[PDB]
Amino acid sequence: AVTIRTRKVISNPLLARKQFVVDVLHPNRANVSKDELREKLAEVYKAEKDAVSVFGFRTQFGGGKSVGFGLVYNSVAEAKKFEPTYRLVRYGLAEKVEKASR
Amino acid sequence: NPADKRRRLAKQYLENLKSEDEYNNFDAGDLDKDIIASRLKEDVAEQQGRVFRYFGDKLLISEAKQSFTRVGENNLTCISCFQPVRLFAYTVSKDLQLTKYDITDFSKRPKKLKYAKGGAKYIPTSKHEYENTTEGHYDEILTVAASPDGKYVVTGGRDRKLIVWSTESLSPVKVIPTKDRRGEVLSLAFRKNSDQLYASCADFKIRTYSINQFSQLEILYGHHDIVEDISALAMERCVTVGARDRTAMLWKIPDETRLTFRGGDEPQKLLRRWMKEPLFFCEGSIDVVSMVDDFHFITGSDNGNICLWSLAKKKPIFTERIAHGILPEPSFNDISGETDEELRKRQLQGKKLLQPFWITSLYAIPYSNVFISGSWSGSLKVWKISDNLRSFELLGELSGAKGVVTKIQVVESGKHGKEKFRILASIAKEHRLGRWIANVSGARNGIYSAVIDQ
Amino acid sequence: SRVKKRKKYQKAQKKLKSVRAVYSGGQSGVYEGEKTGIKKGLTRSVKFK
Amino acid sequence: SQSTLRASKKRLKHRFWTEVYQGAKLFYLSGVINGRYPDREILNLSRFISVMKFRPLKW
Amino acid sequence: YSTPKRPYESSRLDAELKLAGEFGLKNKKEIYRISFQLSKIRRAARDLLTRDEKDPKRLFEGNALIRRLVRVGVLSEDKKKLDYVLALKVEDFLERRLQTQVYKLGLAKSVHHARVLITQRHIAVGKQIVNIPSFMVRLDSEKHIDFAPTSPFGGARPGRVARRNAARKAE
Amino acid sequence: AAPHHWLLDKLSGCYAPRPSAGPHKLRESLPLIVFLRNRLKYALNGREVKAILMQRHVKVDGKVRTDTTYPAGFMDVITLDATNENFRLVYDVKGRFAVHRITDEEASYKLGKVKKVQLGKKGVPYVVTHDGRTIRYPDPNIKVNDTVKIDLASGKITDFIKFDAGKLVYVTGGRNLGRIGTIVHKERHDGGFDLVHIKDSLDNTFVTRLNNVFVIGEQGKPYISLPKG
RNA sequence: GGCCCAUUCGGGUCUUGUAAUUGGAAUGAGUACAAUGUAAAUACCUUAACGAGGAACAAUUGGAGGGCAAGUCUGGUGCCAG
RNA sequence: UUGCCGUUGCUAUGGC
Repeated sequence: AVTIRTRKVISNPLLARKQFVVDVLHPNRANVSKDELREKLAEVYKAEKDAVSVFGFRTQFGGGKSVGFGLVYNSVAEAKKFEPTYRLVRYGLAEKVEKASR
Repeated sequence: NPADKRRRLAKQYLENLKSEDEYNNFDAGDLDKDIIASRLKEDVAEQQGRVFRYFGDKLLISEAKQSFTRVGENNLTCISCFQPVRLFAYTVSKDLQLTKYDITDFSKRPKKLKYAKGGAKYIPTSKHEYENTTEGHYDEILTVAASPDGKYVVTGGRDRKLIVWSTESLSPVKVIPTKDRRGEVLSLAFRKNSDQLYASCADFKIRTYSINQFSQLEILYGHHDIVEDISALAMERCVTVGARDRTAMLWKIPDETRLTFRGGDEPQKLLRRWMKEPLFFCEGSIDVVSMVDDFHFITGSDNGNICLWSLAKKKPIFTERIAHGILPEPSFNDISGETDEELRKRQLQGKKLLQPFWITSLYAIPYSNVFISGSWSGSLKVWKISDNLRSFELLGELSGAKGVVTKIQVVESGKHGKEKFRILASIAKEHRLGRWIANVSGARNGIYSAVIDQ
Repeated sequence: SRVKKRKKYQKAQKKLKSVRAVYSGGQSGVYEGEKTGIKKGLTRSVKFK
Repeated sequence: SQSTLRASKKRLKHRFWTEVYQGAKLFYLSGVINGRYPDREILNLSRFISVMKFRPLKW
Repeated sequence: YSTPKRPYESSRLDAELKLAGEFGLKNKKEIYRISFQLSKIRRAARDLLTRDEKDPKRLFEGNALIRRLVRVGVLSEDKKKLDYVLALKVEDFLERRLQTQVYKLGLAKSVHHARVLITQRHIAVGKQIVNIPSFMVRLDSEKHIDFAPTSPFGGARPGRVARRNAARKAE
Repeated sequence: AAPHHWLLDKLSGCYAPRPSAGPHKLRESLPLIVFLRNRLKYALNGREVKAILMQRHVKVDGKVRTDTTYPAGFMDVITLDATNENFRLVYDVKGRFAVHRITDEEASYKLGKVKKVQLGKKGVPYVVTHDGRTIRYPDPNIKVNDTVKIDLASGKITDFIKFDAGKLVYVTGGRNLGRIGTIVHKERHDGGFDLVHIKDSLDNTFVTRLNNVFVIGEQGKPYISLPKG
């Protein structure tokens, strides 16, 4: 059973966003399991599962803890506006390939 | 003078480091971080709460309604209580039984509701340290802890298990073993208004759990003897005390760092301090804690000390040397075996082998001005801490509790200026860890409740 | 390289029982006797100058 | 396993160096692409063939 | 590290024989490394003695040196004098390593059993599994050397030999 | 590659953002990317500070001015629409840009040092300031180094602060950069080290230039609010 | 029976050996699920599955000394010396 | 008011 801890929750009205640091705790598990972590984050906060996102995962030595960077949006459309395209390729729906020449 | 030169050179050093009040006094980085402080959320859990309940001299002391409800369980060990924002209490014994009480009928003795008794039936069929997932206690339940929300009680003892029982039925919902051979739990404390438990296990270890997720958060290491007591408040700090290493540590649990506080009273300098014009001495083992607020706490020792410690001083702020008396010396008909009283008196060596009572229970009411100490002197003591927070002082005594006090905690009633509390104290005739206790002087295994007023 | 020094130290401390007399740990059980002989002619003590 | 690619690379280079002079050229060709080898690799292979400085034999 | 002056005299060879056999060392490089940095330590403490009382260097670097030597654990709490740093020597330093300490605490039956426990990761001081044998445990990490909870000598699930024998005996 | 005024942490990058041209100089301003991204941290990178600049939250000096490297110099009131953010940024005592938070009736104006008064063309009196607000028609008694108060809805001067002996002055320049206290001394030389001198906690003395100092109010009553500690 | 000293005779000492049998535990190199990381990929970190008896899953380098044949060569005062 | 047992109160105590 994974365990979740949010810390230092601030609000960004300019980016319509709420951001925090994510202490993810998995004793006798491998690692963070980021999609399941987005599920757990989207249910501890409000619904917006295609508007919650995590990117900066570092597991400490020997496992157990990992610190990530969590940012949760309202309004999935403006989340699609404000998130970068590589994270949208990683998690959500966007896929535009670069033209392979030279 | 070498220490004078050390102090002088350290002062010059700090002056030089400063080298490398006006009308304008504003610093850009400080005010930017204060803008981020105005931007952030969650001013809820992390209150550095000071002492906001100044009521020590206010309430009455000497005429409490003291009911010592004796129960038929050998050597009660712990007491857990609960208040929402009807009140239940919990006791547990060395006879492997948990017992639920109702306590909310305030003017009278508590009411038994439900047993939950483990026994020899719950010994595991493996003797293997990770299939310890049975549903009951087979050895020596040492501590209970009620949830701050009241869905669960969680208990554990020398069978190295944490069994979490439901409140409404006293049923084991989940079993979490501590996965090693010496992993006996000795103290449990929820952080206040939460679902997070801090257990202190004799592996020099502190385990943390989230109870409603059935998960373990963090194991944190660092004491040097068994972590005999634990204490927590609404902050994610914690305060533990290991027994014989004579240090109390407090843990930033997310950072996994600590502040250590050693003791350090010596009878040489103490008897010289009295010699400038006396039966007091060094320290055995720091035993019990309770975090009074988020800047101070208090420790109960093995030589009867009660000490008051701040968050900003390694050495303690205040001591109180003898807090429950010195024990009655062993009789001349039970020391020597000679015939004459002169030689049987010579076998007492005067005052050299008088040992003090050791405080085996201490409870600070959270953020309040008053704490309660208990041992087998027969009389609980009530002390209030002065409003400048650099001393405490004995208010009164509660003399209706014959036996060892294995647990003290209080139950609140009344509003902001008019209040009444019932002090529960588990009374046994045997210390909560080993036996060690002779001269059982009229003790009974009961619950000493007192109703204090105003 | 580790097992070689484990087994040339065991050889060395078996040779040390030959040159000196090594304190083995005192009297084990009942004092049975000297088990190897007593020489009344040999004196293994260091004379001065 | 690029790890085992590098390991077997080094082992083949050393075993080849015990059979030819110590400091002969072992060349590494990648996978075949469209019927023949990558022309970058064949270009600098021909660069290795172009400077070889032959020494006269006896028979 | 650095090699000694006369590296092949018979006293030095019997010295290294006794040290490597009594502490389970693999070669001479363990002794030479720990003795090289001990040489730096007490070559510094010699100069701290050759300067006088109430010298600033002597006062501050002397109590700094003896306090971090006490916290490494080679020097006891009561001898807070600077000549004990000169009396210090090499096996006082390699009694502090984790192989020696695992054997002395009795989690292993010899120093070689301790070395293979450490390199097979059954030993964790504090939180982390330590896996190199020459670790130099400190006076606060002296009492949390225990079996790792990820290991069958702790309380964990038994290893591949035990479970394969159990499966084949179940067949 | 950075200046000292920006309060810029060294563990940031390699290329430092040159501000673009604008009202103030390069050496006495901070752009919006070093303002929003890495000082009060409304962004995390250049992409999203360009995103909120395209969204147009910024309202510096009452106009939007959507640009990354827009050189906000002295006391340009940065206005942000969400959470009614009104920021007047001044100098602290050790050279950086202390960004004080103010309210709406204070961000409804700014002040500016007058640089020169001209009979430019066609009989029109004329005034410039450090953001270059060429506003029409002040009184004839506008000397150099006095202080106009800009309207910030239109552009007109609303109030005027005369530079003389006994006025509350702000020093931006040289080795006195960012001090307040304005009275130990007055000394006007004839070409250099000419000034009004500024006190300290023990009322110490200081030397600067005329152009490196400019007035903000009176002895106890500036209508600018100032941060404290 | 091993070991130690000593130019010699000899002396000192003591649980020591053996390609003897045998037992269950341990895991690491390797083989590999992944997830994390990252524009992407590698690598680090975390990590289920398999992985040892010649544990052949087969580390070297250099030194000291022998001993053997229906063998070969040389010398010469048998059977010897080299 | 309890594992027994005694005084019990018509509730408090004290021996294992």
